[PDB]
Amino acid sequence: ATFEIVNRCSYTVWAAASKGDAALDAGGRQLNSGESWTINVEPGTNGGKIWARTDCYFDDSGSGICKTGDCGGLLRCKRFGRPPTTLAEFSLNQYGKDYIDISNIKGFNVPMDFSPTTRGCRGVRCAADIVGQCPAKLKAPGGGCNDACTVFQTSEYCCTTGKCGPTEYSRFFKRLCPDAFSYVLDKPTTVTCPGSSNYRVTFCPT
Repeated sequence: ATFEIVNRCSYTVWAAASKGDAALDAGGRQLNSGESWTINVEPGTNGGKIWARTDCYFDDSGSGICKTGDCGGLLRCKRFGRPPTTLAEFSLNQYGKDYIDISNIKGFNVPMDFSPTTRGCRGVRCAADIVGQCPAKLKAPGGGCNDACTVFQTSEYCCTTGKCGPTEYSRFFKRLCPDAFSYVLDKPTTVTCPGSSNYRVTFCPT
């Protein structure tokens, strides 16, 4: 499957793509404002994520640091990134269907649209100014708006027992972005697309 990753933000982002134990495609790249990066993701990929990283410094070897979404100091991510990260999540060719969503479970850094470029399903977006409106206790110094599990590490926020409810913090994310997951047991906002669809992820869609 083809994903085109487009940076419409006015600032540089460093896109990342991983399935947690391996890179997808090259795993990461710098995107200046307006640049597009096209990746190929193997059919059958389960548990893939794409995200943006901000305020990164990398040396010639591709080693460095980012203020949001750092994936162990690497330009080319093999593992998932450090919160806060708005996430585009997908599982492809799962019994004939692809499943896509946007999640705020690991916080929010950059607004995002995640849409098919082929026919037969809808896209999803979270484009509100979550960073500007972020509750004081969830604001990340480096930038972004952390989820409450990251900040407080309680069973209730992290849904450790598999039983948890919405919280004042989850409802903040949900009010601003209803079509994104706000906590682990949120009513699913997953979209079902035809198997082998192609997609575009746009940072700063609006």
